Amino acid sequence: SQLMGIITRLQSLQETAEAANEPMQRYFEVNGEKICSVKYFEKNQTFELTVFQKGEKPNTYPFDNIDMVSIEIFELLQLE
Amino acid sequence: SQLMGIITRLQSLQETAEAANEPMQRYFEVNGEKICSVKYFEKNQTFELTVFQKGEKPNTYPFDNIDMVSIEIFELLQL
Repeated sequence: SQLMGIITRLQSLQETAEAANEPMQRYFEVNGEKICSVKYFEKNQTFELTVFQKGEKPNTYPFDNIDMVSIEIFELLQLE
Repeated sequence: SQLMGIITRLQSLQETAEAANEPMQRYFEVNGEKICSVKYFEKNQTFELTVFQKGEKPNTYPFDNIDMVSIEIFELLQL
């Protein structure tokens, strides 16, 4: 399912960030368009979600739980 | 599992490719030795696998499916 796929990607995202010992990020797009990007800071075990809006400065939201950031991303992609 | 790791690396290979509208590449190894290499073509939707053979030109093989190539890579590493 889509949700399964988002969680996997976020797990490998943190996994890759811990090894590189530096923040890492990726985008989630729907139909070729960037809807949001997530950055993992191993300065804890938190995710920072950035939500794009045309002509507007993007908004960021912190999350310390992978399941909760995944849900937010999912609902965000659902509204397309 | 080892296979899952190959899949997710390729998933991001493909995805970061469509983050700047340009191809992307990656190596897969066993004990520091490069076994094969992969490149993805966004404006194409294909994965190109390059397999290495000492003292010879490498063979490239196209794939339009991430699962197909992930499998091909896994079996190459298993050897």
